[PDB]
Amino acid sequence: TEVVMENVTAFWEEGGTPVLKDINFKIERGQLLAVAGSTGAGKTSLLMMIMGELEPSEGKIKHSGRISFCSQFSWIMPGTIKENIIFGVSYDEYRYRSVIKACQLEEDISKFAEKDNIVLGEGGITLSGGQRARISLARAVYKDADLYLLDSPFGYLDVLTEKEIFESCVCKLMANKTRILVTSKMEHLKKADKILILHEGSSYFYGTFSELQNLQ
Ligand SMILES: Nc1ncnc2c1ncn2[C@H]1C[C@H](O)[C@@H](COP(=O)(O)OP(=O)(O)OP(=O)(O)O)O1
Ligand SMILES: [Mg+2]
Repeated sequence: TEVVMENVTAFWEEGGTPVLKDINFKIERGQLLAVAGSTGAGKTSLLMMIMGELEPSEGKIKHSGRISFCSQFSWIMPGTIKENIIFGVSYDEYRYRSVIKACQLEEDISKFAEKDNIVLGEGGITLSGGQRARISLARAVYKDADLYLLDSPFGYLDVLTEKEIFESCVCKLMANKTRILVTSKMEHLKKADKILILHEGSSYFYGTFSELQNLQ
């Protein structure tokens, strides 16, 4: 198993209400967990616990190895688009091209005379929200890691572009990788190995899409 939570309860503040309550799941190496639920349900907090920023008050957690985290808030640092995507990681042409293709950024980049050397975050180019999200996703996917934590990475994308990048990036390019994707979209839950739906800190549902089907 790559990630386990067993009976996990946690608090951001002593004597507050728990942000996560008796949470249980298991991800095997290479699987995809979809994490869903309304705003404030505790999804990002769950990722924060995996990254060691929040410790459990009850329960046990297992995870090992390097993490790559894609925030739900996309961000750019001053530098070229290539520098923003590799972001201090060693460069490989094939790997870089595979990521930007999977994130549909080849189309955007091809339109600039400077191509991958277009400068971001320095007042010149103003990127759309969807561009900034795809760049932030590409950065997280380019990093080599054992566990990918993708927190609602499809911000500002139309539903078809989201579907295409979910398939090309999360399902195909990252097929061998252990992935936790915070998402509410039906196809993402359907293709996930496991689904965890949170509501106000609690496990609303945990299982497979097919199991949820059989309750209807
Ligand atoms: N660093 C933090 N410190 C204190 N409280 C936090 C912190 N982060 C989140 N919270 C609080 C806010 C919320 O009351 C609760 C759950 O927040 P969070 O896990 O960010 O929800 P979420 O990620 O499911 O919502 P959203 O879909 O809007 O991103 O925890
Ligand atoms: Mg969040």
